[PDB]
Amino acid sequence: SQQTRVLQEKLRKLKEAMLCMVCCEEEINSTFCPCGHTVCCESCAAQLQSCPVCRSRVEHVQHVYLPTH
Amino acid sequence: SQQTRVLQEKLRKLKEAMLCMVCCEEEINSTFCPCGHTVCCESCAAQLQSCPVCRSRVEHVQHVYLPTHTSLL
Ligand SMILES: C[C@H](CS(N)(=O)=O)c1ccccc1
Ligand SMILES: [Zn+2]
Ligand SMILES: [Zn+2]
Ligand SMILES: [Zn+2]
Ligand SMILES: [Zn+2]
Repeated sequence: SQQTRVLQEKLRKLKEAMLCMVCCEEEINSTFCPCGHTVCCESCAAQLQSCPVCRSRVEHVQHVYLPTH
Repeated sequence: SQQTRVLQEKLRKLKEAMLCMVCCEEEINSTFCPCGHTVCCESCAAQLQSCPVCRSRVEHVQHVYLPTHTSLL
């Protein structure tokens, strides 16, 4: 029904929001510290000096284990 | 249809996986360091000396800003 289409759209947008903002292919599993932006996969995060969201210096990258993984 | 019910169930399980594993009421927004388990809201994370998944000692809690986050706004 049209309701099935609405739910498919919500599921798709939620799943897309869990993907890396840089490569768009891998799941987000890394946090820039200390700002806390958790927007990249480990490969894209490893190469950044500053947070791509807030420009704060990245002191280190913390790997995150999320239940949604 | 039956597929509407299947999709509602998938959506519910995905939304539940984003809720704190301790209180079940607030969104996950905190990481236990150094283990990395990201399973609690900031209120439950502040009260745990050991990670509830792996029992590693919590040295500190890192707040996480996730693109999936939602609010009353
Ligand atoms: C305990 C889980 C959360 S999870 N999968 O550990 O992150 C849960 C929370 C709220 C309702 C149902 C189930
Ligand atoms: Zn990436
Ligand atoms: Zn940042
Ligand atoms: Zn909680
Ligand atoms: Zn842990």
